[PDB]
Amino acid sequence: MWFGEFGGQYVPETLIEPLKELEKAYKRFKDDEEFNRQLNYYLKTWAGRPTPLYYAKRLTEKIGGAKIYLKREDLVHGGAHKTNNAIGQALLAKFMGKTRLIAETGAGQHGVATAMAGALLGMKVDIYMGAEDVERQKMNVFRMKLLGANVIPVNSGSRTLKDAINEALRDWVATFEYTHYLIGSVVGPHPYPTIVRDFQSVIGREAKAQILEAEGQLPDVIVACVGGGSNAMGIFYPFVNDKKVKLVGVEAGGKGLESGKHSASLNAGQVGVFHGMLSYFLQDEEGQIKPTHSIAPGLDYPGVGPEHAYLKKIQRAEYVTVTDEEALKAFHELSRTEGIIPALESAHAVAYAMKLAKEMSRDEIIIVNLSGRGDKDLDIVLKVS
Amino acid sequence: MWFGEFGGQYVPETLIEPLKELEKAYKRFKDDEEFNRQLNYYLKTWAGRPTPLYYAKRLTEKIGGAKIYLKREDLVHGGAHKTNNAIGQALLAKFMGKTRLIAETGAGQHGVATAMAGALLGMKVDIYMGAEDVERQKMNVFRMKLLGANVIPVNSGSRTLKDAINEALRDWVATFEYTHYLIGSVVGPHPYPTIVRDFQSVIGREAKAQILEAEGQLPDVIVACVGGGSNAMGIFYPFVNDKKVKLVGVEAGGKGLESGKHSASLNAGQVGVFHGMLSYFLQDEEGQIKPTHSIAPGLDYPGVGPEHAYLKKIQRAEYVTVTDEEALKAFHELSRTEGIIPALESAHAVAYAMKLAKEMSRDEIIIVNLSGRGDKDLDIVLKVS
Amino acid sequence: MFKDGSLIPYLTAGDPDKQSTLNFLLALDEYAGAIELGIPFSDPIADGKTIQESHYRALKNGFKLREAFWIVKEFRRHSSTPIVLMTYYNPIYRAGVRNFLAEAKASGVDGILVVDLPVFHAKEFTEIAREEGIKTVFLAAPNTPDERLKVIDDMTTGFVYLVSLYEIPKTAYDLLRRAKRICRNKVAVGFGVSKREHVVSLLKEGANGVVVGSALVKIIGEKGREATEFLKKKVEELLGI
Amino acid sequence: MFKDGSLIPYLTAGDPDKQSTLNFLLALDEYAGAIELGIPFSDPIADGKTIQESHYRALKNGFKLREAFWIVKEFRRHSSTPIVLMTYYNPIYRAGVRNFLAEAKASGVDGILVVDLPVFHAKEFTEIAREEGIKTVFLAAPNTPDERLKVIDDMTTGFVYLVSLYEEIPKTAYDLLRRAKRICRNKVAVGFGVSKREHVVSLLKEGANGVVVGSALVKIIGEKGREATEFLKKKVEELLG
Ligand SMILES: *Cc1c(COP(=O)(O)O)cnc(C)c1O
Ligand SMILES: *Cc1c(COP(=O)(O)O)cnc(C)c1O
Repeated sequence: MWFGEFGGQYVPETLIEPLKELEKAYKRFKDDEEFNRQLNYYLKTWAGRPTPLYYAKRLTEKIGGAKIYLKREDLVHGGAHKTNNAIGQALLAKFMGKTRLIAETGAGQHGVATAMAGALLGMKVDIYMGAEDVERQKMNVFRMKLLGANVIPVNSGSRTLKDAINEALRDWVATFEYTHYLIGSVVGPHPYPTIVRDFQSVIGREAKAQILEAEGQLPDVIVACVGGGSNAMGIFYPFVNDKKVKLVGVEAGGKGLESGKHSASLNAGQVGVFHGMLSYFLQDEEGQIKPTHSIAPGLDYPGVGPEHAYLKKIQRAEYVTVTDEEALKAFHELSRTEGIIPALESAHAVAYAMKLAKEMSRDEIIIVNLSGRGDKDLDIVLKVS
Repeated sequence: MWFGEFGGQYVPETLIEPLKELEKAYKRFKDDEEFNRQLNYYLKTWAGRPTPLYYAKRLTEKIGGAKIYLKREDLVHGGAHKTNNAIGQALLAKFMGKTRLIAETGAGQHGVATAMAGALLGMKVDIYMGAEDVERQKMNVFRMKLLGANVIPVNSGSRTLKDAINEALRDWVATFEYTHYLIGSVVGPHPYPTIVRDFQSVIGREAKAQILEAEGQLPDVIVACVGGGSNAMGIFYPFVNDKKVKLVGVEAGGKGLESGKHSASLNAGQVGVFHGMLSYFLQDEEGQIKPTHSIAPGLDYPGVGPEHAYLKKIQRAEYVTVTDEEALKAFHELSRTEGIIPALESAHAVAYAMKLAKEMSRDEIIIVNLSGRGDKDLDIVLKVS
Repeated sequence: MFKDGSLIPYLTAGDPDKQSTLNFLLALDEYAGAIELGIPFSDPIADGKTIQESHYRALKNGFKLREAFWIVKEFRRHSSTPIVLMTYYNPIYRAGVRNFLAEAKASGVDGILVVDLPVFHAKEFTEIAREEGIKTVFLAAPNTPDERLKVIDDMTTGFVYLVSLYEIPKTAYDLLRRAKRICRNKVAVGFGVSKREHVVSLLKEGANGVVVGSALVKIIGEKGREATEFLKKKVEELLGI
Repeated sequence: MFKDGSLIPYLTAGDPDKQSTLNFLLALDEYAGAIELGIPFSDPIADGKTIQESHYRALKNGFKLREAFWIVKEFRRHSSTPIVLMTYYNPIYRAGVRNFLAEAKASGVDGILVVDLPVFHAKEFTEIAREEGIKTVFLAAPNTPDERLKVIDDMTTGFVYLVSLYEEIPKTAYDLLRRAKRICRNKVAVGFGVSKREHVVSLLKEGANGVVVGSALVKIIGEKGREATEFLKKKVEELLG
């Protein structure tokens, strides 16, 4: 279960059978002609793939640096790349003969994505969510219910995401025979980190073809934000063997790396073993998980995908950080300049790509992965600003 | 400027010059190769066109009637077909050498669409909105401001849409030299009713090609909701000469045609002359405009496009109505069954298409125009239901 | 159709009520050479805030088309001052061109102006208007080309009504200059007069008539039924008497 | 690594404090054939609510890894009862497999169970464990195939720990025990969530070499805090009859 020294399948024996079986299924369908035929079918007619590669003519000229292109994942049904992975695992679960999907959610984004896919494929969907978050996410909970899923509030412990995750796991161990556990990012034990990446590679593939069609050549840099790392891995992957192409991940710098109020796991964490994987985690002095922060919910995670740790190690990819203030600026800028309101997570990549573009020549090319639309963050922003 | 006996250019002399000039511009660019080249360029890379034609396999089987396809306009950048018209007129305004765009809005949908296009093409955008609506639309106003447009609250009169419209008109008459007035639907004086239709014909064109590719033949029926009638006209038009194809418009039946709480202008209004056009309006016993209602904001209009009046007249299209309750049911149904949350306006078409499908054979074909996503209506729904 | 140098008042029928309108008319009659009476419409187009609001007031208090004709007919029992009816096309369309024009003539109306009916679309209207004994009034704006100006004049049997795009704008005087230099008909100007100097300067520049509407309806909006006295005071100020 | 028919208590080190844990151990020692001591982790995985909460308590009160070893070492001054350390891999990884196992042995620890370290991934661990004089404890669940069961047994030098998928003991749990006894060479301890005397009896009767009691106890430690000592004995007493 490995990406260099990272990855693994570090979980209690009770989770081994379900995992082992998932590995088998993924192997037989990973390349099954019929499976992919359907996967592409839904991705196309339901999700809206492909997404366009947009040239921010006005923004690039305002900076006077390199050319800036945006992979518009903000246009997929649902408003975020998360939908790619949801459809994939839900379809796989269906082929496995499962009838129920379960997942947990904090902000509610993964919850909704899962709910939609379940509805599309006609599966029962139970979503675990900390009672704390249930209160905070009025509209997302309603959205999930509208989609036919039933959100199960967990009140044990801190009544937050962590408590919901455990409820989900317990559930799966007992019902894995007919229930699939839908992980939302390239994290967790094998085979998730890699399965999720595979279901997101479409992004990179499309972008490659697209940039060649527009510029007749591969890009100089590819910038994507990194929470768990699934949208970044999805667009990076297809370019991993194209040495010319520079890959840059942007983690949440929150209120400054020098303030403990961030989530830069790769840019400040130590390797460790949590959530079933050996990767980088923002740890305590005693090997305990530290609290994290970020204005962008999807970036607020103490860990990171094993595959990113591996890319950082072998130095195939460079990881940086951007502050809440910077991301917030990019949020407004993209809105006023290109008429596209980005998700706060994406705004981080936009922000870094902007300053990075300024230090390059007018003939260079940067592709930024706009992972989602910012409709979901209006309240967050409207409040602070 | 006429569609049969309907249409016209009924406006004060002060509006004639701006209108006459707009007619000229539209003529020289309507088919200018460069103009369309750019129009398609933005429609593709920025708006996300084309949109897919989705087959609601599960919904059609649940009904056991004809096959139901959905034109996913809910996926265009912005979440509604309105974006097609916004980009078109804004681009035309730019080619005309204008530098400012102005428009008025009630719910805020047209306001936002205009704001986005203006931002994309780099134009000043001033949006008129009744102070009443400004209070009611917290999030949309914020959206418009984020996009760089400045929303001008009007407090004169009832502080509603009507009062905002007059403010916009007065503005245009004085600044039309460098300012373009962006109308949101196939209504108003010539050349708007037809210009807007032209900028929405893409919907029908795409859908035609798409249904042929999927079924090898044209559809038996096309169903679309009708407020002003721009999304309906956009998908209808390309099929107007295909006699096999039945066209059906769905107006807001609100709380029942027998309760005065609706907006079925074509299914209950008398011809008259308002807002610069000769068409059907829900009139008073004394030829005055009556109050209208509908759970779907975009359907709450006392009038209707001249071209629809014309189609109704020559009986080329059939117009029906659906109640708030019915539309609301379709809203939930589509969500649970296909994993697609529709806009309340669209839900009307979905609702009628559903009952219409039941009375047809399993080999027949219905295409429903899903004009927009329902994210915007969660509060409305969440409240009542 | 009115004596040169005449001051022409404008009032919205039914603001605040049909009786009050008749009262205002009678009170101003002596200072006017002609009167413009407006028929309340639900959707005025770029009619100007002050006037636009009077329309809403009138309709809110339940105004009805016949009440307009009533005011005119009742006013006719005392005066013969020319009355020009100003309305949007819908009411006359909804009732039948000839039918409307007929009832108007019978009520004692002299001229009519259909605000939202283009010159090039009023061929049949001006035709029935003649046959019904109603004089036609068409308006022109600064942005109106000398070409249409002629056509407007050629169809006007009452008087051309000049209005400004919004101190009287330089643009408005230019309209008047061209108008006098092109029209055979008398020209009335509605440039938003508010002080004596305007009336004087405009007449001086060739305006056959000077319309005063906003200045008056603004008072009718502030004083309601009790506007009579204040209206006279204002009219007197404008006439310089 | 414990006498057959032994009752094995489970406690989370540092809940509510390092001292209290030592006290609870000493108080229960006489009824136990072996003791399982858990090292607090920030992210337990499907560890079960009652135990899961004890972890949070321990860490909230500022628990630290050395304090675990301290409790074991201090306990060794009075008893020799086998002590099995239960921890997640991170702490031992962060410190070095051999280094951790060494300190553990030195503190008086007899066996260890790494909760989140798969059997097929513990080859090197079991190897260094032997060389450091620490017995290995691996667990198996109802969903564990007879195939892996064997492999688990083949790597266990302490005893196989059977746990249930989720207070009548599940039929599924007994089936695991049945297969286990019928397949394993090692002694088998069961943690099926015993809460009443009948469970202990029935389980031993079915071939359970040892019966673990954790939830029933930590639940009390959660309700009585530092004052749990007496209630713990009373409960243990009930379970042994
Ligand atoms: C959740 C989210 C992310 C971050 O997660 P990754 O797994 O790192 O991709 C980024 N962008 C959007 C729009 C998201 O919703
Ligand atoms: C505004 C709106 C409508 C109604 O307007 P038309 O001009 O009749 O198309 C319909 N659907 C959606 C999604 C809308 O936003």
